[PDB]
Amino acid sequence: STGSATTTPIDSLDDAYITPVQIGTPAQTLNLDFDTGSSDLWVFSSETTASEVDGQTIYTPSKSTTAKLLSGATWSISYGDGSSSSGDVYTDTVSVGGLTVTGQAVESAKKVSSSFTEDSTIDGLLGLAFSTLNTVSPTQQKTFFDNAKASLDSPVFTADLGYHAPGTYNFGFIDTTAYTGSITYTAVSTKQGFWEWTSTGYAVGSGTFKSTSIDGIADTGTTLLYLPATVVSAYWAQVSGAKSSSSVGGYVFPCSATLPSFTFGVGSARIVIPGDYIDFGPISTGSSSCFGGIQSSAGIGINIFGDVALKAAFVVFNGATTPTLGFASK
Ligand SMILES: O=C(CCNCc1ccccc1)Nc1scc(-c2ccccc2)c1C(=O)NCc1ccccc1
Repeated sequence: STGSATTTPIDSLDDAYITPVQIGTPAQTLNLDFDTGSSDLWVFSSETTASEVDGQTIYTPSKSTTAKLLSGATWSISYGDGSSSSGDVYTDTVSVGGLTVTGQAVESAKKVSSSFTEDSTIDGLLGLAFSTLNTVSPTQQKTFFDNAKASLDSPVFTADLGYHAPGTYNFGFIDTTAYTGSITYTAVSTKQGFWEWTSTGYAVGSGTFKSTSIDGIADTGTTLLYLPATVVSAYWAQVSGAKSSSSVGGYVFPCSATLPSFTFGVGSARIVIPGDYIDFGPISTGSSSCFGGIQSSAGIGINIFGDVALKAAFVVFNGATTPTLGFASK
């Protein structure tokens, strides 16, 4: 089997991407944020504290003839950015782009943090990291991909995120029309539960490429590119007037600037992030200070190849017995 679904930016800045997911019988379609940096499939629901729902579409398990309470199971997750959610668990039928899994754990939120409430466009998350990170207790559950994998034509999924435009998540096949050149594969460590890999270096604009190992995660659920402070300083030094603002929480730059590109290495291959991808717009409405899309990972403990990087590539998440990651230009 295979599946193929369009993923759509939630706003004009590509802050996140939502993908429609069918849950239950008859189907209830929710728009979920596919997150290769976490491993829980959770949704706003008929159980979510009413004051914490503001415009989201909810899953109502009592209206699904295939829903079953997973007795005694609870979940609770904290994200790297401080947001959180928690609740109880059903199993139900879940379909993405024509690919169906029966008995998928659907984590129903009883509580969500304010950042989730405040984003009416995201109805929940669909985790695509390794199932070792799943938070369901006392019996840890599998991701959608892990449940689907044996049925897929090939044990892979691909992320093809657009810049200011829709893109695609495919399951079970590689669309050879969706990228240029060849796909370069690179080793993955699953030790921390992530799609963790090592970039071979970087360049800023038309500058010379610096060979250096940068260990980080391929994370579709993180907006920005978080890299070591040395790399990030070298980037922003090429933008007149850019500075790190402790009050804003990262590098800002004049909105009148034209940003240089940023290149990262994948083995001997190179992925170029155009400068425009690195502009996240005014820090507040009407300001002429704009927020940068490349930020330091120094406070985080891990480098993160988030959407800013991934949307410059066609990315293969290869879930073979020894997982690997592939990147192609597009
Ligand atoms: O990049 C983001 C925000 C993603 N949503 C963007 C958005 C912006 C405006 C409006 C609506 C949505 N957070 C970061 S920054 C760094 C991390 C992180 C990830 C893993 C480990 C450590 C830190 C994260 C992070 O925790 N990402 C997972 C996540 C996914 C969705 C919601 C909440 C957390």
